[PDB]
Amino acid sequence: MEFKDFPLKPEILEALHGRGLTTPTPIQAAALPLALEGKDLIGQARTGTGKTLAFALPIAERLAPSQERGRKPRALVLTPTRELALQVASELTAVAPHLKVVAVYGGTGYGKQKEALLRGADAVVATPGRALDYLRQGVLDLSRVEVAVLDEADEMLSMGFEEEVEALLSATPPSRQTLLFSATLPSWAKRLAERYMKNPVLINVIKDEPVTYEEEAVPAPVRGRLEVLSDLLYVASPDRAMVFTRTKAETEEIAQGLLRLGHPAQALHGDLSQGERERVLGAFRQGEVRVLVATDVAARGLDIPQVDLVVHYRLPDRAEAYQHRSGRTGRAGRGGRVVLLYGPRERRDVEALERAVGRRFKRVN
Ligand SMILES: Nc1ncnc2c1ncn2[C@@H]1O[C@H](COP(=O)(O)O)[C@@H](O)[C@H]1O
Ligand code: NA
Ligand code: NA
Repeated sequence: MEFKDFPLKPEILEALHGRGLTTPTPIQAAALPLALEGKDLIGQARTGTGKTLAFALPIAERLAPSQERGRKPRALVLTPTRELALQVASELTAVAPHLKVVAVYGGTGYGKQKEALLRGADAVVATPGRALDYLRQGVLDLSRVEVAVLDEADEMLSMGFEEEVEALLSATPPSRQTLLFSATLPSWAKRLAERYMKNPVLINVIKDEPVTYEEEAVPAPVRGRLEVLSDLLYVASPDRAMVFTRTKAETEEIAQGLLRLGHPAQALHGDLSQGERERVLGAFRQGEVRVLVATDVAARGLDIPQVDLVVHYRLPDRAEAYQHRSGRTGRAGRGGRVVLLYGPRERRDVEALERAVGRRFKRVN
């Protein structure tokens, strides 16, 4: 079905078509029928899936225009970062020209956002900390919210916003539509689905997502590869990074090496107990650990957070392994980056990978 085939108001369709948007992405095609009818859903998606429009369109269609001075918002979208709040606010503004969208975030003054809220708003796109400040001030009123969106729930959890998110949702009416989007579903997300949502349908598009990350094949010697990795990590300065290697022993050697060189790194391998694995992934999610060095076996699962950089320390054996590793990159609206380290010997190994993947990697020449 094209967008014109969905039940959308004439102005909304015209806005889509003006931007050359005609055909829903998979998450949009699956979510729209439920979302347009005000039902709750969990959208398990990563990068470049079009999840923003999957909630912006229902907000646009469900909310009628209002010119009431000082009006309270009827939609709340919560995002983990200022960067994402700005991108989402921008998209919602273009999808719904009839709604006043207000972006709310910290790092700046309180004055301009306060004035905008007081003037009247239809939708608020906010980081949870600043939204909560305005709520307690009495500036942001959420009693008329009809749609609440949690965009990247697992990352809000990682930024320490869990209690803020729950407070904000509790300030909205219980008849609200709730839409939750997240790459992973940790315990806190499942608690939300249970206590803050109404039997949401889960739609998981992980297996049908476009490649959004930058890929670079980097020639690197076997000897002293650790220093090469460490310098790359300092230069790139990712908030979270995952480094893949072949064996358990390697994950230990590398994690310990990176720790010695100043990186908060930990090994993730198959011989850890569930306690050990839970603590590692928990520390990773929380930011206490920022580099995870893992084997392919240990990284299988839904409990692994998205990262900003994936490094292939050894080459993957197969295209399947390459994609499983590399798909972990990209969070918070950013496409992320993948680096394949390869030695003097492995040129054809890389070419075979490219052939199998059906995609050429950028050569650092
Ligand atoms: N139906 C669509 N057709 C083509 N591109 C889209 C569509 N929906 C969203 N996009 C774009 O896909 C990118 C990824 O969106 P998101 O996954 O929401 O960050 C953004 O640049 C969107 O503008
Ligand atoms: Na239509
Ligand atoms: Na992607």
